[PDB]
Amino acid sequence: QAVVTQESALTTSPGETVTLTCRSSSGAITTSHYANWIQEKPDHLFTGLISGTNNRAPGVPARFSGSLIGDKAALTITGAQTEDEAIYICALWFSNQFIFGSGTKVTVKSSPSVTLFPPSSEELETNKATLVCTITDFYPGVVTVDWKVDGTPVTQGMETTQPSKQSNNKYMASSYLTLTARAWERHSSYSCQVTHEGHTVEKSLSAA
Amino acid sequence: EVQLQQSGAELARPGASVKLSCRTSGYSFTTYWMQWVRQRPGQGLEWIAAIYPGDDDARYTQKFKGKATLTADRSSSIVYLQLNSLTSEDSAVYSCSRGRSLYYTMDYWGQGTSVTVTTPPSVYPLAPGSAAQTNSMVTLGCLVKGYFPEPVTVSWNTGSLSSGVHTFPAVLQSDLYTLSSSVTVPSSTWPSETVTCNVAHPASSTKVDKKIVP
Ligand SMILES: C[C@]12CC[C@@H]3c4ccc(O)cc4/C(=N/OCC(=O)O)C[C@H]3[C@@H]1CC[C@@H]2O
Repeated sequence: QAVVTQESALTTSPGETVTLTCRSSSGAITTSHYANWIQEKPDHLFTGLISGTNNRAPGVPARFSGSLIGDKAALTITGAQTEDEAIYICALWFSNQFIFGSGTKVTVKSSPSVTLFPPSSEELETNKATLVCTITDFYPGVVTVDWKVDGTPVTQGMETTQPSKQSNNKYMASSYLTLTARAWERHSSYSCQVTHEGHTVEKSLSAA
Repeated sequence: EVQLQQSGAELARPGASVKLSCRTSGYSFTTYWMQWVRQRPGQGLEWIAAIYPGDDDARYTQKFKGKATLTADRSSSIVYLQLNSLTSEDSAVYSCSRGRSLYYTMDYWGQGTSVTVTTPPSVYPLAPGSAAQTNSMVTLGCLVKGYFPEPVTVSWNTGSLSSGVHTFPAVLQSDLYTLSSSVTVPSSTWPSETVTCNVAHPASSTKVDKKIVP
């Protein structure tokens, strides 16, 4: 096989122009390697950008350009967008199969919306009680959730996810407070508290 | 208006063999190529095989020439990729794309189907409180607790409710996953209209539709 290489990652800014190279371990990349660049977004969302070394596909912002620059095949992004943040995979033809690059990952402030949900009747019946706190619409993707019961902070029984980039180019996450039907009724209120970029947001619900 | 939709997650024992499928809509099934790529746990895409539907010309590579067969059903616009004698090695996400020629190819793809080489979930409806019903938009939810392994497929109203849907990342706690999915609708829409979340756990042949009531 002919290993294809790319740049691990690239931090860019809006408006700018970035160039991604694609170097082949077999030697000089030519028009016969029918270089193809593919854009990959969260959740295995692949999209065609350039094929046949330099042909833009239908629905591709002209800011995207493919061309052979030296022994390499490169992708040029003239006019960065926040949405243009993704993983760029180039693929070179090697007679009878495409060989892909491990991918170049390019990088390019919203308060989170908190949503609490009380235990499900059905779940309570099982003497269990799961408090759900679904956090959304935030960027940068970096928050700190804390739970409070009767204004007092609780450490045990709390499970919080990892931020996940959403199609709207914003992060989301979820936190769980595992309690017993007992504990759930034994208190006056539960507060899901999120701290993001300097300020705090908190919601509460009362077993009452 | 082009879309290639693939089948669902697949859990298989070693030595067995799965049957994946990519169906096309929006173009000449027969005058277009169909390739399959796969992505192992973090190992870049690997080329597998390709097939030309309207001329049953399937081309493989050394690597997959043995465990990979590929058929087309020109009468349903579906392409079956079958893998034989499964190994942990094969655990990956198989996707599918189309192509006209070496100059124009791999523009559109499928969401890809995950293959893994078990305990079903408990689904609980989540009715909105004062911190979910918020004036014009009310948001219902579904707690998909203690299932294994990943993934679960959560849908709302059999897919009719496509916008405002938010499935959050699962969390692991004692070899058991638990996730939550929410959907937002106009406060007039519910309880008025029915809202049901359809959870599916391929790994355990389990499917649960839970009506979310007030
Ligand atoms: C990459 C591709 C799928 C794989 C096809 C293949 C696969 C194996 C091989 O040995 C040769 C070829 C080609 N050899 O000759 C061409 C033919 O005779 O038409 C055409 C390629 C196709 C071009 C469009 C599609 O995306």
